[PDB]
Amino acid sequence: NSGLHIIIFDEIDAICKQRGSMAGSTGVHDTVVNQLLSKIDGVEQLNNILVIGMTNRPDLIDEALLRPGRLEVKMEIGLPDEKGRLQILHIHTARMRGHQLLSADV
Amino acid sequence: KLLIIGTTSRKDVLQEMEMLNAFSTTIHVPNIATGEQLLEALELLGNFKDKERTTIAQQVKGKKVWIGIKKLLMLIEMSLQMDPEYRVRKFLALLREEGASP
Amino acid sequence: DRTPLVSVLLEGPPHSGKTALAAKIAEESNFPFIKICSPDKMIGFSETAKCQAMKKIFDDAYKSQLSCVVVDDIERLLDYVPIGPRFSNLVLQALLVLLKKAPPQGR
Ligand SMILES: Nc1ncnc2c1ncn2[C@@H]1O[C@H](COP(=O)(O)OP(=O)(O)OP(=O)(O)O)[C@@H](O)[C@H]1O
Repeated sequence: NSGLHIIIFDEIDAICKQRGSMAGSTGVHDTVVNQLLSKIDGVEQLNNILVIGMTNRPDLIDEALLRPGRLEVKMEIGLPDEKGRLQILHIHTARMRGHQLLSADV
Repeated sequence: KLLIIGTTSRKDVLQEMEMLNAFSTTIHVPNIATGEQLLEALELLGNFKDKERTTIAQQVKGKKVWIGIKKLLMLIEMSLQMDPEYRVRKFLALLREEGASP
Repeated sequence: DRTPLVSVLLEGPPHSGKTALAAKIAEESNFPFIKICSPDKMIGFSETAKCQAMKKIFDDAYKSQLSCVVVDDIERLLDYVPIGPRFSNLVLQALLVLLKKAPPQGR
């Protein structure tokens, strides 16, 4: 009956060792990367967690982390477009409108 | 979509390295090679006088002209630093020194 | 039954479409295990990385009952260049030993 705990990582590629193909040498002993993986599965069966990962280089993610029962959903967040830019400016500029501080000219 | 633009000065070596076969098109950029062209370029830049231009045209009518715009600018700079009397003579002298013949 | 391994090398002048025909032949096999080791997916690597990648691909291929592996553009793969010549003897020695190794019994 426990609630839900969410842990957000970032640039998870940093905890990867499969990025040394192009003279990266950015992989420390796989031990460290094994441990984290065996915290999303193992003999223990945690049932009240949700892990959201974020990255910028999708090509250097260790492959053992993209299988069923593990992080198993990919999605892309592309650049904004005209309508998105309009809406975002409108959002960011609500204050001056709320106080008339913005010029009517703009 | 995508587009790629390349540039080089030694095409033969690239041809030998079987790299040209990768590209899809070629373009040429020739050097100035005629006297009238040189006079037109000088006119467009506008740095030489009327009698000066006439003397230059008289002396350069031989048609043995072959230079690169860049080096033309550098020679013009070098020449302009003399006194007004010897500018044209010195410039013609340097021009003559660089007597290339492709 | 007495020839568990087979090989074939396709060739032709540039831009004749060897890759497409190879892909079509591979696709029309109905085999359960297919792969294509293409150079593009190794840009900027070091010969050791190439060797390890090929090792892994073939190791995985060993685990099935039928398979098909299409190593495309062998020329570029072996870092060639006319002048010299130059290349990486390691990769050559690798592929040459690998193209003759039979899989475990019954595959
Ligand atoms: N019947 C066909 N036979 C061969 N190629 C075909 C045929 N029909 C269409 N094509 C097209 O021909 C092209 C062949 O490209 P492919 O990369 O296979 O050539 P390639 O010689 O291997 O290239 P490269 O020399 O750069 O490696 C593709 O666009 C393919 O779709």
